[PDB]
Amino acid sequence: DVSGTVCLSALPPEATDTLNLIASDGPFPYSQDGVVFQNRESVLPTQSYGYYHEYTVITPGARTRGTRRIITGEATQEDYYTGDHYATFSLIDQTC
Amino acid sequence: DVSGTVCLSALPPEATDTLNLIASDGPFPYSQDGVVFQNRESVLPTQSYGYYHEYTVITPGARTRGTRRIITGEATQEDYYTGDHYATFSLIDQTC
Repeated sequence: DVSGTVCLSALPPEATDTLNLIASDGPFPYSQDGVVFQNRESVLPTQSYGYYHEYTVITPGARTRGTRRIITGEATQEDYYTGDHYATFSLIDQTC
Repeated sequence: DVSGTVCLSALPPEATDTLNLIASDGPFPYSQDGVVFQNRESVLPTQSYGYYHEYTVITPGARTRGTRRIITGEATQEDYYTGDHYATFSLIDQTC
């Protein structure tokens, strides 16, 4: 289940950076940006393989790619945020 | 992010000195000159560890290394100036 909706203004600033890159189709910072997200634990609605893609939300100060990501679906504005390495997800509302 | 591009002629003259030292591979005035810049805060573009190196830009009259630095990237002509101790950066244009 999606844990609720979250305003874009409420997320770390880097979430806005990632969304802008998704909009332009990069170029992206990490080679893993844009890979298919398999939704193995069925946290997000069940879809055919390939429906979902994942992108890094940079965490300043981290030594790795970290745990923050944006998962996109095929619907318009269907963008989900996870700050906990896919445990929980929120749908992003870009109007607030 | 990078703030914009600045002509070398518009920076303190000590920046010109540091670039000249970088071109000749020293010798450098400070032992910290040439160490890897980790870009821990992700202000500059994400790159592999060792892509960036830091060099002192002398501040006239200072007893310490001060706050001015040039950060080199591995790409041709990729050099960044900071006058505020890595808070903000501008790309150096050596052609003007």
